[PDB]
Amino acid sequence: STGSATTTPIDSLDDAYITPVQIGTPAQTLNLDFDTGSSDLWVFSSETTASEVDGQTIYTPSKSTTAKLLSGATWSISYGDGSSSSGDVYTDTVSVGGLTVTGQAVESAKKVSSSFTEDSTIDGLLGLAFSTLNTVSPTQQKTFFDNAKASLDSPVFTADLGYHAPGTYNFGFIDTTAYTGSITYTAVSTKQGFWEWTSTGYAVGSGTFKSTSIDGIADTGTTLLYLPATVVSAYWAQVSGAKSSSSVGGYVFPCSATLPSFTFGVGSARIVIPGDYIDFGPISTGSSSCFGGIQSSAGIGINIFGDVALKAAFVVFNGATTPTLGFASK
Repeated sequence: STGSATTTPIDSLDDAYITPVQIGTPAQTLNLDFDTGSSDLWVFSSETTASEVDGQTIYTPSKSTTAKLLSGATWSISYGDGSSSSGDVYTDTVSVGGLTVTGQAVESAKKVSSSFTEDSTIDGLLGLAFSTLNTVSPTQQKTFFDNAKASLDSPVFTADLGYHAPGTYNFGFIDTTAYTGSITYTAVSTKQGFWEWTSTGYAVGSGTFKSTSIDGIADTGTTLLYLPATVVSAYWAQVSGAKSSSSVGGYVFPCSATLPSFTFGVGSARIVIPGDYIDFGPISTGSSSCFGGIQSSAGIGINIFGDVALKAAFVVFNGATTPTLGFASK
């Protein structure tokens, strides 16, 4: 089996992407944030504290003939941006782009933090990291990908995120028309539960590539590219007027500046992030100061290849016995 679904930016900055997911019988379609940096599938629901629901589409398990309450099970998650949610747990039929998993754990939010409430466009998350990170208690549950794996033509899914445009999540096959040149594959460590790998280095604009190991995770659920302070300083030093602002919380630059590209290494191959991808617009409405898309990971505790990086590539998440990541230009 396979599935193919279009993923769409939630706003003009590509702050996140949403993908339609069918839940229950008859189907209830919710727009979920596919997140390769977490492993919970959770949704706004009929159980969510009413005062914490503001425009989102909710899952109503009582209207689904296939919903089953997982007795006594609870979940609670915190994300790196300080967001959180929690609730109880159903299993139900879940389909993504034609691919159906029966008995998928669908985590129903009883509580969500304000950042989720205030974002009307995201109806929940669908985690695609390794199931070891799943927060259901007393017994951890499997991700959509884990459940689907054995049925898939090939045990893989791919992320093809768009720059200010829709893109695609495919399950079970590699679309050889979706990228240029070849895919370079690189080893993954699953020890922390993430799609963790080691980039082979970086370049700034037309500068010579610096060969250096950069451990990090491929995380579709993080907007920006977070890298060591040395690397990030080297990048912004090439942008006239750029500075790190503690007030704003990162590197800012004059909105009129020309941004250089940023290159990261995958084995002997290279992915080039165009300068335009690194512009996240005015720091506040009407400002001539713009917020940078490459920021320091210092304080996060891990480097994160988020959407700014991944949208410059066709990315294979290879879930074979020994997992790997593949990257191609496009």
